[PDB]
Amino acid sequence: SMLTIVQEALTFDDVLLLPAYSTVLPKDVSLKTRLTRGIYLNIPLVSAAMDTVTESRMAIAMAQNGGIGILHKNMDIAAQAAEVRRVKKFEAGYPNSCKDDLGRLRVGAAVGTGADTPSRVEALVEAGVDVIVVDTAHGHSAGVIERVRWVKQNFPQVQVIGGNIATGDAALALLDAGADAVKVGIGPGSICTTRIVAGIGMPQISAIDSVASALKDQIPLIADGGIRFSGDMAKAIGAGASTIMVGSLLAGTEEAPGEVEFFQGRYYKAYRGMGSLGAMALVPEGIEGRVPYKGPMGNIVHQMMGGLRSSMGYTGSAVIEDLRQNAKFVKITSAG
Amino acid sequence: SMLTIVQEALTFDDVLLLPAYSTVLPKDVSLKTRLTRGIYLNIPLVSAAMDTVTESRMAIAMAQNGGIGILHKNMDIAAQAAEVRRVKKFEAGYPNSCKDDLGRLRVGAAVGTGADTPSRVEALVEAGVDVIVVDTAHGHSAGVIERVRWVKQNFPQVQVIGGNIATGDAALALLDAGADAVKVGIGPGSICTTRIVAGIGMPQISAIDSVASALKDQIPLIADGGIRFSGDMAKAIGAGASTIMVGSLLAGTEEAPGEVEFFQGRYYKAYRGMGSLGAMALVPEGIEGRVPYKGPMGNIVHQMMGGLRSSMGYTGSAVIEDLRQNAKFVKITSAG
Amino acid sequence: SMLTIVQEALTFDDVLLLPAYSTVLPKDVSLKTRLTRGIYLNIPLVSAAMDTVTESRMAIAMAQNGGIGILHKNMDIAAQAAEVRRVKKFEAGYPNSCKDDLGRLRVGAAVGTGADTPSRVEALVEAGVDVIVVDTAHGHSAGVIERVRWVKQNFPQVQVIGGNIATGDAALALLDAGADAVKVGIGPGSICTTRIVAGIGMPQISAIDSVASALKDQIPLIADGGIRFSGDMAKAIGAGASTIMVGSLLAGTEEAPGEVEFFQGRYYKAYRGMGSLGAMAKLVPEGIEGRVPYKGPMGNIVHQMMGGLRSSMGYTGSAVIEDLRQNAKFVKITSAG
Amino acid sequence: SMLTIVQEALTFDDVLLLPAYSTVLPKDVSLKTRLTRGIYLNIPLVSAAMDTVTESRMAIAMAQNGGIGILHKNMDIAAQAAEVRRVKKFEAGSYPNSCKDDLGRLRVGAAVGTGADTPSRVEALVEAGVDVIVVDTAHGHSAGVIERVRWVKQNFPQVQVIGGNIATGDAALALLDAGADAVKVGIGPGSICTTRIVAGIGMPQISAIDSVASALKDQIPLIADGGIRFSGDMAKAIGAGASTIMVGSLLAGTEEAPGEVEFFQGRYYKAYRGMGSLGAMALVPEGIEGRVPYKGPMGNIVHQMMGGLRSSMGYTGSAVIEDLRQNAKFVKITSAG
Amino acid sequence: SMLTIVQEALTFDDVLLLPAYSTVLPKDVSLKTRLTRGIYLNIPLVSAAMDTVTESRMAIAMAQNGGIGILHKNMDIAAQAAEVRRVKKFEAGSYPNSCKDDLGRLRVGAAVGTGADTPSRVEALVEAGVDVIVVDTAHGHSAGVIERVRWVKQNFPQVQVIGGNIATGDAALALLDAGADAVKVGIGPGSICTTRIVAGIGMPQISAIDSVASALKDQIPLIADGGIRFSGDMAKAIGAGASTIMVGSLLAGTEEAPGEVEFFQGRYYKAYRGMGSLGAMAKLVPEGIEGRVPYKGPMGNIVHQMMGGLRSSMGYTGSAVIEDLRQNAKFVKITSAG
Ligand SMILES: C[C@H](Nc1ccc2ncc(CO)cc2c1)C(=O)Nc1ccc(Cl)c(N(C)C)c1
Ligand SMILES: C[C@H](Nc1ccc2ncc(CO)cc2c1)C(=O)Nc1ccc(Cl)c(N(C)C)c1
Ligand SMILES: C[C@H](Nc1ccc2ncc(CO)cc2c1)C(=O)Nc1ccc(Cl)c(N(C)C)c1
Ligand SMILES: C[C@H](Nc1ccc2ncc(CO)cc2c1)C(=O)Nc1ccc(Cl)c(N(C)C)c1
Ligand SMILES: C[C@H](Nc1ccc2ncc(CO)cc2c1)C(=O)Nc1ccc(Cl)c(N(C)C)c1
Ligand SMILES: O=c1[nH]cnc2c1ncn2[C@@H]1O[C@H](COP(=O)(O)O)[C@@H](O)[C@H]1O
Ligand SMILES: O=c1[nH]cnc2c1ncn2[C@@H]1O[C@H](COP(=O)(O)O)[C@@H](O)[C@H]1O
Ligand SMILES: O=c1[nH]cnc2c1ncn2[C@@H]1O[C@H](COP(=O)(O)O)[C@@H](O)[C@H]1O
Ligand SMILES: O=c1[nH]cnc2c1ncn2[C@@H]1O[C@H](COP(=O)(O)O)[C@@H](O)[C@H]1O
Ligand SMILES: O=c1[nH]cnc2c1ncn2[C@@H]1O[C@H](COP(=O)(O)O)[C@@H](O)[C@H]1O
Repeated sequence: SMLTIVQEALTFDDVLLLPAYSTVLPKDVSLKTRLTRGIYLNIPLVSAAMDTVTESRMAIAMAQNGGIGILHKNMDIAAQAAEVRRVKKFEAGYPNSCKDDLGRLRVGAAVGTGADTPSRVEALVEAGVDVIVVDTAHGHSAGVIERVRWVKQNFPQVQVIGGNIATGDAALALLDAGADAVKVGIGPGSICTTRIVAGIGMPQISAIDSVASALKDQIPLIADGGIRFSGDMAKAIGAGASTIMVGSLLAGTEEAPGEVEFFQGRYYKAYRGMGSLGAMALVPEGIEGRVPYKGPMGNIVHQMMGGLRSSMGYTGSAVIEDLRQNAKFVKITSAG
Repeated sequence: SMLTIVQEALTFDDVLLLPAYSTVLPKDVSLKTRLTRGIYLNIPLVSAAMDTVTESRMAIAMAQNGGIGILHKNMDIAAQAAEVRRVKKFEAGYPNSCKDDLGRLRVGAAVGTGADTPSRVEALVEAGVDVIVVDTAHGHSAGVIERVRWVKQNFPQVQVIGGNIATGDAALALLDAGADAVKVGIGPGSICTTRIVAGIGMPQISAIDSVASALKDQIPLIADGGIRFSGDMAKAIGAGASTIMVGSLLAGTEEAPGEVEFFQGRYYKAYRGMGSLGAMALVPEGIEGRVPYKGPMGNIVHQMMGGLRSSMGYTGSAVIEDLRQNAKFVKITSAG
Repeated sequence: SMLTIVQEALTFDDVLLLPAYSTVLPKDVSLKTRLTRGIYLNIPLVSAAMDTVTESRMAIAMAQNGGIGILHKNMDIAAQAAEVRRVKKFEAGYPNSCKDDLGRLRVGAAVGTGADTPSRVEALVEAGVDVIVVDTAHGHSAGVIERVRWVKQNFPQVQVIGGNIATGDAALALLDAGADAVKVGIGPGSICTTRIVAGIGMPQISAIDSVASALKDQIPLIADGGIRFSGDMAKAIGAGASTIMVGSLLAGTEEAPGEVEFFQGRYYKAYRGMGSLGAMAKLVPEGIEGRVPYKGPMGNIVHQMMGGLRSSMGYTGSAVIEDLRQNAKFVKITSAG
Repeated sequence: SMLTIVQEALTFDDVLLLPAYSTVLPKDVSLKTRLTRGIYLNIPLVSAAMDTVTESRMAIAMAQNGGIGILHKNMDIAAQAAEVRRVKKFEAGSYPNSCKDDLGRLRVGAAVGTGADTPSRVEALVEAGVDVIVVDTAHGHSAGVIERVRWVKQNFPQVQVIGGNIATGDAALALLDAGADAVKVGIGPGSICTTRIVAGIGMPQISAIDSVASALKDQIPLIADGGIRFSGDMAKAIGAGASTIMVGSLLAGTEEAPGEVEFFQGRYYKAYRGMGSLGAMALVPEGIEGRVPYKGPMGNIVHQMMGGLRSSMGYTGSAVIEDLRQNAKFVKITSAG
Repeated sequence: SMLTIVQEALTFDDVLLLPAYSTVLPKDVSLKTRLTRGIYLNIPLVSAAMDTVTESRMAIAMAQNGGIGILHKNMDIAAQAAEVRRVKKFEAGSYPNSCKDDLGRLRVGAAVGTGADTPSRVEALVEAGVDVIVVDTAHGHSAGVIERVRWVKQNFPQVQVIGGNIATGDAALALLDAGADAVKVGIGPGSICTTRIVAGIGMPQISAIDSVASALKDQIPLIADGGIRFSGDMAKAIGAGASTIMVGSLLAGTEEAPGEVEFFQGRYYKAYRGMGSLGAMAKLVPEGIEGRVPYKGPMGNIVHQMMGGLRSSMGYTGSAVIEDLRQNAKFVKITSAG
């Protein structure tokens, strides 16, 4: 009677996209989309700001495949600015490359809300960073809203992203602060334990829908966490996402940080949450594990974009915006 | 909210047929039905157009038991036309046999939308094929709609089927194109990975219902994919299907293509999706595996038809059309 | 849309009974109920008409504990009438015993719709059977409806049950035929494969509710099949059942037919569906053949199952079976609950 | 010490045959061998005398492929003699490797016990044209078996006689002395066998064959009965001293084997049970009752087994069965190997 | 090398009995044997002195089938003597194979320790009419057991005495010189036993029986105590040199065994625990586990299945009497593959 149930929230496995009239072949579809209101990517993939996913090596390949990588903040201001420079000064000895006005590969960097943030932001913009990601566990906070407002007023020459959020109210708050894009994701990550530890969360399909409906395409959103297959990406874009941030899928690849480990005859790479005991050294909100060796990241990216191309062919979507505006879904049961 | 949820789509496991007043015994029911608006079968079974399910041997046996087999297109025009001739020229040394006006066993053949289709269609009709199946992964496309219209206009002496579809709008499109029957099924196949790779699909009970409700019995529909038991067949017919296409159930049988393999003391036969890496040599949308040796196909067909007879006895359906028009269902939970 | 979905049907695991104001202790509740409009039992338990559950030995113990056993029809007319006689002529060398007007232990017998049915029915009534169970897989048939009408017209001195059913329309049909009780159950049995083979069924809580709502307490119903625990029995009675038929729970007990088998150090007894390949030896099987572990004397299982139903009546404030039947309140639970 | 350990007995998995100098290709080897001192087979395979393995159908297919079937005794004298006649009167509607008698009729064997109906059974089988009488019990080193084989040889010298089951050299000499034309070796190795657990009796098959063969000194052949899972076991058995191999498990589940195909959980199976199981007897049971997967025509399985044996003879440099029997060299392997 | 490896010790699963020439059918064999030098049983079966196996009910049933029951010591002197009286005063309201004394009363045995209450316990049990006193500890080759056995024989010559538990020939000779009428063999083979893990002490049962039997030279019989899972183990034990077999696990879970039936996860069970478990003791570290065995129903069924299997074994070896199997059995050693 007094319990407030806002809605029955839906995840990726709760829905399926419906096929519609199509005259487009998967090989002919355009994967071009917008990361912010000022930055466009050639593929809707964004590599996760994590110490086991993105560093300079991963950020180069992402951009080289038409996407973008967000360097993690679990490194000192000097280390992060040095990683930005490595991506910006990289020269090929890739026609679908994601580059700036000066023909340099695009890169992003993650920042907190704390005391070293003004020095961190200044050093990253100076190093030539394209986008600043003001990212915490709870983006619907004065700390994130006001830190986003600070970066837009003091550094208008750089694009700013606010995260993480899962409601329409949070999106309007960050829109008013001057965010160029919002990062959507509260509890969906594969290594995430936020739901068990805090009982806080919002299944990703309803999270994207809530944010996208409030924004009214004024700024794009990044669907962050919980992508296991190429089908999830199509559902995310269909629900309202402009891009998709992945961690698990890019972890274990050659380009990801960490050396290959030989455990029980097989090859693995470490994969851990940024809120895990190992990543922090608050009660932990993430796990530490090992993912199998996937080889060059290019293979995984091609296989994922291949699946999204087929989905766009099934929905009759020639461009990303066609899938975003015309997608029709069906709700499925546990049997389906 | 901006998210468009058309309906809560239902699969076979989501529903159960209700028993109704009955004066008919299972051994007395008529399994006679229509494959197309010109072809009638003695049983509602159709063998899948797959390189591990239907070739000349399987088509003969399907036709001998009162069903029909669709010859696969993973062979050259000359091989496919020779397979049509093998079934049409077959002479028994079977009172329920499915035969044409000339007393020859009935056969069907699958065609694509590619460049070799006019030469393939012409050679199959010349070889005496009863039905042409214009089938792709996405039948709600200009490619399938216009090819179905081409076959009907250029070869009116042959029956044409369009597939695969899962919506009422797709059915009306193929109906207006001149299809004699529609093939329903987007994502329910046992070897299918369309749902994981593309995030596209429609649970089979809701797919059949949507198609059947739009058609208004103007042309029949084949419920294609996802049949595991004889109960699924009864649910499919009750939902609106006239015939049922099966791959998994007929794979592993003596008549199915492929030699028996002796693995770990047991006997198996290969079973693979037509969108698998092995079948194509687009990102794969099917798996490759082994099914246990089932022996002569006749046994499996009799067990399946036996179960459908019991269901018609429970519903008080003397004829297939009684189950199609009078069936009443209940929705069941994950506990049921 | 043209698809006809009558309702979202519920099973035992879909619901939970709510506790209500209570002044009654579980040890003080009355388990007395009615099998038919003429037969009353001291406990709501009925043993299944199965060749691995009820024969003379099981019907005696069920009647001794307050219940009733239904003898199976997978035996000739002479064998079945002899089994009726064994129960009726049994003398103790049990205060809650279910007995007739002549002080003899009560017994039931299953009959089909086939050609031997008039000879079978006549021989069972002559042997002193209390209730005739006209039992097939599909009781909403002319075969069952007309046979129940034949038994009532030709043998009014005996009580008649019709089954199996799962809808209100089927219940009204058997009520108009003169059935004294209806047996509810289409697809909930533990050994049943009707749902996989025919795609036919009705989850038991919705089946009981549909039948009970149509009947309006004119004749009782036997909730037949799908009982795994004592909680299911309380849910069944709360949904509208007057009695409960069990097979799996009484299988494996000392009293059940079959000799104990020593497999891999443990002790088991056979348990099979009446539509299995082995039980039938035409129709495709609709039941499985298996082994249940040895449970020892049936008395232990009956006491545990009646103990659980007593606690439930204590939780609902139900002093008598009719209090649970008329006052029970439920909540629907998800797959998480 | 008082404990008498005769030897460390070896099974199939304890040994491996060594490859030796070879000039023979597997396709060129001769699989011809002797079943008895008077009967020769074209392949060293025998189908077990079991109610789920050999009846007339299996015996015809066995004979057609160059082997022989031993019809089971779990049927009356009239039915068993009718099964012998069915094999002897069989005419092809082509099998060049067919095992046939002097009159060009397919060869067949029949199992007999030591019971009271044995003289009537033996007389009726010889009259029906049986080629070999198998006096087979669980314990062939008994007065019952020894004297019955001696009775068959003295009263019916026109027929070949086999004695079994045995596992020692002393048992072989006893049966050789009574006039057996061949001995059957196997105490405890059967796949469905529980003799080892129930009686604590047994002898691993490689040591059982070796013990029997060493005592006989090729005077009469021996049949390696039980425990064959793969084509490699057959080569090890022949190398150890066997002239033929009896199989039950491998031929069970085939089209030709007795029993109808059963559809359990989507798959196809056939029954397979020990002759000392509760079901086969209706002594404490010494065998289990189970289901084997449907293998289709027996011909496929036989070709796979004879193919594997051909490769083995190619590896050993064995042109004829007798070359493998006399020249095979083995190595003992550990639990790691 | 300085490490002393006495032998490669063998268990039940390491050996198989060989079939030999036979003229006697399993239904015709004699299962009669001797428990002590003065007591004979009609079947070679003894129920274990455990609080979840043998109380008066199990002992009555054991004797009625021709065996004997050893009453446990995890009860006061008055209760144990009352259990002896219950078996001795039992009268049938038919069991032709019953194991009875000179006065036609069902035979019974009782377990005693080496503790301070032992003289009062022994005196009260003999007074109650006990047939055999079992001086049983975890280690029978101790001054405590040897001297207590010697005390019982000297002070109560009218009663039979058993000494246990032992696993060597030296131990057997020590108890033989003490005046034991029979020895109980079993160090570490118990199903609920953890002696091997806790102390690293043990001797596989086939070699334990062989070592004891070879030293004794049939002067006194031995009871194969512990590690019997099937009827085949019993035949191997007798063939190795045992006159009787003590079983705990096989008789636990039966109707006659102490404890009420428990309904866990739809099934019926009875408790079964080691006498050296935490629960049985309530300052030695535990040497046994506490568990549940499935409900087996009347003990008669289990006993008939075991004696049936042993009958077949004697019919395979050509053993008309127990002594034929004991003296003529031939074995083969098998590998992990066999
Ligand atoms: C330890 C935990 N770790 C992380 C780390 C990275 C994360 N990244 C994303 C998400 C979204 O599920 C959660 C995350 C939690 C974490 O930051 N908790 C956490 C919980 C509640 C609040 Cl209000 C805050 N504010 C930002 C101070 C932080
Ligand atoms: C590789 C995959 N393979 C298959 C093959 C056979 C199938 N057969 C049936 C179904 C039913 O979902 C799917 C199938 C997918 C496939 O064809 N994908 C696919 C995906 C989207 C589009 Cl728009 C198209 N159009 C026909 C060009 C094809
Ligand atoms: C083979 C099966 N076997 C059984 C046997 C006993 C049963 N007893 C109860 C139930 C309740 O689901 C089903 C049963 C099925 C069975 O009777 N099928 C069956 C199916 C449909 C109809 Cl219309 C009929 N009519 C009565 C002739 C019979
Ligand atoms: C019940 C058992 N069943 C079988 C049946 C077939 C067998 N066939 C082969 C083997 C060899 O392991 C054992 C078998 C046991 C069986 O015959 N026991 C059995 C045990 C010992 C003896 Cl002395 C005898 N004599 C012949 C009377 C019989
Ligand atoms: C706790 C343990 N419990 C038991 C109880 C009964 C047993 N019964 C048999 C066996 C055979 O290993 C071991 C047993 C251990 C036990 O008594 N240990 C134990 C260990 C070493 C010694 Cl020298 C002694 N002496 C008698 C004082 C006792
Ligand atoms: O420890 C953590 N707790 C919760 N979420 C985390 C943690 N570390 C990273 N994340 C989020 O999870 C995403 C990775 O999601 P995934 O692709 O499902 O592995 C990241 O991009 C973050 O938004
Ligand atoms: O690779 C594939 N991907 C998806 N669906 C497939 C593929 N190959 C065949 N199918 C469909 O799956 C059906 C077989 O369904 P099944 O009876 O559930 O095995 C075929 O008749 C096709 O409609
Ligand atoms: O083979 C069969 N198929 C379907 N239902 C069966 C079969 N045999 C018995 N039944 C039903 O299942 C009940 C037993 O239900 P249980 O208590 O869940 O084991 C019986 O009382 C019958 O109503
Ligand atoms: O119940 C039984 N107990 C023990 N051995 C058996 C039984 N029935 C048959 N056998 C033997 O086991 C053989 C079959 O061995 P398999 O090829 O390993 O299955 C038969 O030829 C018999 O010698
Ligand atoms: O806790 C214990 N530790 C070790 N052995 C025990 C314990 N309790 C009883 N035993 C022995 O184990 C035997 C039971 O053996 P079982 O038949 O294999 O269960 C008893 O007769 C004792 O000799």
